[PDB]
Amino acid sequence: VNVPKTRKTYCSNKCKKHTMHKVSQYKKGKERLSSLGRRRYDMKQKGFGGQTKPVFKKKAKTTKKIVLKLECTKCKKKRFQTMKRCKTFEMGADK
Amino acid sequence: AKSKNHTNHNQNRKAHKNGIKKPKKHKFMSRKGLDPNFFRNQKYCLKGIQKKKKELKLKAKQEKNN
Amino acid sequence: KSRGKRSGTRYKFSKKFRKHGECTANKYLEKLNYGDYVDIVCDSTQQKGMPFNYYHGKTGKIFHITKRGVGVLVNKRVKHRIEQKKVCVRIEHVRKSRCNEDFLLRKIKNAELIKEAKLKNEHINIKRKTEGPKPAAMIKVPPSKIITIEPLPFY
RNA sequence: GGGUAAUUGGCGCAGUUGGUUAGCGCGCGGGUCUCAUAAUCCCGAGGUCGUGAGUUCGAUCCUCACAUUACCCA
RNA sequence: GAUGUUAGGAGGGCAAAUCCGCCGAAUUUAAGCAUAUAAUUAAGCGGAAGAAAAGAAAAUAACUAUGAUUCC
RNA sequence: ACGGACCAAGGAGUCUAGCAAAUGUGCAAGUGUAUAUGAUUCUUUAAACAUUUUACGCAUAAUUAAUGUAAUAUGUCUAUUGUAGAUUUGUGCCCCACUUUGCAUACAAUACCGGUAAGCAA
RNA sequence: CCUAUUAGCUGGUUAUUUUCGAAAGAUCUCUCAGGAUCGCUGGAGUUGAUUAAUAUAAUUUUACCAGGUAGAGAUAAUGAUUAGAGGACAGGGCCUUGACCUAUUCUCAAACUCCCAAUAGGUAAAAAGGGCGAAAUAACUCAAUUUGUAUUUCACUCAUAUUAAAUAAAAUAACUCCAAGUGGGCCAUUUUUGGUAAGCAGAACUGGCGAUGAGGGAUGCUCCUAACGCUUGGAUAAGGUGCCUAAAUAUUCGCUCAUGAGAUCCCAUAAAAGGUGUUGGUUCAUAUGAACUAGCCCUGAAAAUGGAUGGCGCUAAAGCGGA
RNA sequence: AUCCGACUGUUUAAUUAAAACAUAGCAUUGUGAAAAGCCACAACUGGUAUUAACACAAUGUGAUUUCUGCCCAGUGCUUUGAAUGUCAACUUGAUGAAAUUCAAUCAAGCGCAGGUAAACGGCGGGAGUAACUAUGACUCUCUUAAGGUAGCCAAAUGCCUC
RNA sequence: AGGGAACGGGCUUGGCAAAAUCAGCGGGGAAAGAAGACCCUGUUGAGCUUUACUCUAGUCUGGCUUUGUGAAACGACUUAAGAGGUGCUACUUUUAAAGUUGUUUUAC
RNA sequence: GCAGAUGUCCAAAGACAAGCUCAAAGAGAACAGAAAUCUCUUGUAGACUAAAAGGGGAAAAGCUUGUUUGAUUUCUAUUUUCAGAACAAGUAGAAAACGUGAAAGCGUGGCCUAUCGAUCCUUUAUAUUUGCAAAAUGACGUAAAUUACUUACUACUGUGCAUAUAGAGGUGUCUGAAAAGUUACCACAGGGAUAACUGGCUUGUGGCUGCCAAGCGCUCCUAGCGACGUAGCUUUUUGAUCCUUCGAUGUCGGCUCUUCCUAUCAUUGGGACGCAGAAGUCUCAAAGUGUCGGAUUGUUCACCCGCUAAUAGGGAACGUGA
RNA sequence: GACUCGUUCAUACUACAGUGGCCACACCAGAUCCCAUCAGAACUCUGAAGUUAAGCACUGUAAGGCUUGGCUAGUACUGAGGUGGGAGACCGCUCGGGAACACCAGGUGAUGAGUCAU
RNA sequence: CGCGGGGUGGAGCAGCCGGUAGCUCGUCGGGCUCAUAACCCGAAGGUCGUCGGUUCAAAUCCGGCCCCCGCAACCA
RNA sequence: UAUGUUC
Repeated sequence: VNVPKTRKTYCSNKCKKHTMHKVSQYKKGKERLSSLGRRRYDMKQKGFGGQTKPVFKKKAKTTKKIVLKLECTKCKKKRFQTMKRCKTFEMGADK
Repeated sequence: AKSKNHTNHNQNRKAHKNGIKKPKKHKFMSRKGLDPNFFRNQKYCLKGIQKKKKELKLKAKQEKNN
Repeated sequence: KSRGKRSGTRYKFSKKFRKHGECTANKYLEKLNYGDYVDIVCDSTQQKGMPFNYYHGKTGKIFHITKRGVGVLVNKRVKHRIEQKKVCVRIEHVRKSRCNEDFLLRKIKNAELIKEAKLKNEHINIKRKTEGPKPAAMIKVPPSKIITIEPLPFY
């Protein structure tokens, strides 16, 4: 799967026209320790009792859905556009 | 153990015990997702008709009650 | 195990012998109005607006008309009750039903019969006849064609 | 997913702003009769892309590419 | 500090329904089970009274403000 | 296939909490006097009776995570609009078709309230 | 002692009559001995009907739809498949071998189709409606402020005195609420998949058994008649009438002799192959010789306790096929 | 005469008395001491120990005779390390207004480098080949950490197999 | 014998069938024992084992505290000058031994 | 049950438009051949359309070219499965902004039928929407006034965190637990819903009996056989099933004892022969009588030694363990 | 006689022939321009010298195909009943429904709106 | 039977990771030697077990067969 | 003080 770096597409925020958009791939980002779920999990894990939450260990699928981050060049607002799952994904490869 | 997988036996007489019920077939149907720009105009038509009828009736009532 | 949209439609959704190709241009000219009866016949050459397998050959009233589609109310049997279903199809897959054409012709004919019957104050039976037993007929036949029949032997 | 190291000649290998350099491999000649020993050219995207910088494989960066530990509430 | 059959005194054990400290499960439920629940429970140890314990704000509130504790 | 040698006596959907539906009863936009108090009631009586002119629960208003906001709208003590529809009114004290009114309810349409979109936005 | 721990599992679960009356499918489920949910059921209540009509209908008729199963075909296509016949690229010695082409020919398909039933299925058959007009409304539509569309209001009137086809103990309806049990099924006819087959395993339709007795099939959960308050008469169904056993040793016409005759669906086994047994037919040869044909009978036809058309027995049937 | 166990001894009280256990003999391992080895205990403290390597503790094998082959690749166990990667708490530093967020390093362990099989254990396959036939001393080749050595056998161990 | 839950004492059709008793016997009563110990199921256990999941005594190691009194060496921080490239200014090396801290060794 | 397929692939293989027509065959053209390129004729698709199969497709849905990003944001009515819940995958539309075309139009991914995922948690985007419980934090910002606790008016207000909405990180047992074995020491609740043994249906397999006649039999199908085929019987083998028994029907063999069957081994009486005699073989009526001693093995089975007249085959819950 | 836009989508198609043309379609003459390619072949543009040779129209063929009817045939198959027959495989009867291939014969079109020419 | 691996020169084995099939021994030829070995030089030999399918392209990828090998065939 | 078979 190959998609180009830029795309003329409708902008759904702050500028209601078709504009140029920079296209990149969205990345998950680290889970911060100060998130409420993480704090609750750490407090629960403290003490005796062992592992207190499930740990998933099945791992059926081998790919991930590809999420494009679209950044409008005129009104600097970003958007998410999910694509079908694929094994190989390149951004702006040769035609 | 091995179980009976499937059968449609007795299902028809179960269905016919309370009869095959028919849809109620009401006179009016909701126009919620049907033909916008047409049913909106129909709303305008009804409003105009109601306004004319109501103003004529109000005129008659006022002139008859003095 | 396999229950896709078009499962089991190998022959139902196939074009007839020497009847392939898109619909005629005259099909797009037919008039549809709200509440009139319509036949759902799937045309495999047009893939969008294709009705589900069950509704091919069914009849229903129009409840919605769009620019190239139509919504039709079809009764479908679901175990212990009939229930209404709103199927949305393109106009290629729908056709003006003749289920009531005899009714409309009867309506106009009976109207113009009753008009003159009341004009001449003659009382007329207007209902359909379901004709049964024939009267006695005093029929002539010359003896040149009263041929006698015998059961045939075996060969 | 974190940290570290590595992949530049066919093999192996270290080297970084005024730089591609080598032992083995290739080829013949040669050698004291045949093994064992010197010699020349052939062998390199300095893994990949981009970036900084009169003056870089070189400086930074990201992509996959391997080996160690260590991490697992999707 | 010791030592004293110096003088005068106290503690010890029983009993527990209510009461005050400690210690401390699992059965069970989750239709499995490990956090959780059972339960700050049962069992175990100690300590009081006709009641005990708590109690005269390092308290609430945010109001036009209340005013130790306990209980309904 | 399992239980039953015989007889007598005992022997198993109950009690409490909480919710709803159904039905009966009382009152009704209110309903229930909670705990508690008083009273020539004090065998019964541990029940009966009572409650100096915004306690509390549920209901009377919804919607939103939420700051919050909150139901025609002052032309009018008419009380949104249709199609059916009970009852009523007259004409052809008892048959029927036209009139009159239009309960409950059903199917829709309209407004208006809260939230979200969209447009505008001092 | 916590503790009467828990148990989707086994056992038990206490008066009468009356009325109504199931499911053993389906969806999800760490689900397959369970549960929730739908369906089937009861009770309660309202709205209706009570106006031989409307709603309504496991029914038909009329009109109009949709289908590719049975069948058919192999020369219509695809996929197979046996043979020759005729005729202008290859091989050898004008000849042969073939290939190829043409017209034929034998035979096939659940995953083939030019064609295509029967059965099954759908829609419609008028009054809250239709038809025909005028006037209003709209921000819709159109080239159209008067094109069209829709709505509204006025008109006229479209069988009803048999009812816009027939028939209908059709309102015993419709709807709402609460809730039980059930969610192991099995059998028969017909169709059908796997299997050598099975009282095997898995499906479809309807009817049953289950949940249900009664008469018959000697006997029998499912076959036939027929479903059930307590009685008196009558007459029958299925099936029987020699005795068991109520009723014919009835009548009438044929067939059959069995040294293992035969004798009521399910049903309680019988085949290929034979007979110069006898009874009818058919086609050939001058009342003769053949070849066939099909009724009953016979051979084929062997199993273990003693033995079963149910028993006795039955042959001028009490057997077989009729009337 | 064969098998097993060397023997004396012991055992599944109430279905197994044996070839099972023990045994002497043999071998291996840990430990130089109250900061040791092995073990007990909640703590305090203790057993061995009134002990001291000819000892105590932990294993395997199982008299004598004759022997006890190869493999440290794997898994264990174990030995050295400022060359060494990784890591926790802590600490230090940077930034911030602070919480925080970032970095940095002399632990053990693992990893790296060795040792160890009387530790757990493991210990190959195709072809061709000798004046009859047969077999294959011999040869070629694939391959392992090593390819089952000395012995022994249809054994209480061999299916085929009577 | 039949059919039946496919092996009856009972049912159907037959054979038959005549009181009470004594002693043996082991064909049958699918005889008795006894909620099959084999097998399967149960979201019922238990014993045992491991490189199952999650933990834990013990054990090894580090940090803080206990923890006092001295010395030396090294390191780091702070501070003044030199040198390199270098846009009144910014980074790197060295020189002092100047004040502060940490570590390693050693003494009581 | 049968033949398969899926967990993908595609900035084009998506969108629009235009032009063109494909597979194959025949004939012809230096190298040049069965195939290399070119020309003509025929060519209903016999090509191609990402993949399995089935539908669809010829001025196209195929090939080529041009321009593009509609593979976009938001919301309905709904279809499939179905409880008429969800996800998912679709259909018809509406509000924006676009692409393409001259335009009518077409485009909300792939010509259609498959290609996928809840709660909680995390993550990143959007917001003139909110909160962090007595308050403030842009900012004394803008206008007036004095030595102050002055007065009016400002959509835009600290870090961190939490919320709303939208995607994504995944549960393939795919309506979604974080999970290795062994018990021959075993326990309990049950199950004939379910195996191991009898019995029952079936008879592939085992055993037995027929029909035909190519051949064998020196010649001669049938004295005796009988291939290629084909019809049955039996329940003495083993299977198949799971109908009855799991609140228990004592599971091999032998010994002992009785009875039964006949598909007769011997004995009786017969028929045929490829029958001289002798011996034997095939066969009929016949179950009255009898069918043995031993070595090895737990055996059944088997195999030898030996006698015999013959040492036949079977059943009785694989007859028979109070 | 003809043309444009259609409808039906083979009675309309296919092959081989014959006939026909004044405006009519068309073949045809050219490439300056818009446009287009390797190629004015096509497409596009500008024309009117020539021709019915072709396209087109009409007709023909014991033509193929298509179509309609007959016949196959009350055959095949099939709904309902049967204490019907048969050992079974299968096959009748009663109340009903009813094909297909092949073969034979006829046919080879019809038509809406508008327009041109005479 | 359930699998889950392999068939390539005469032998044993690579490429077998789609396009250009390698090494050793073997065989042939010539040298060296009186001769034979060893040695030196230079060649040749693979139809990739078989039949289909995908692909521009298959010995390679996908199936179906023919052999080879290795496990499994347990509770009564 | 490389190795270097046989007839």
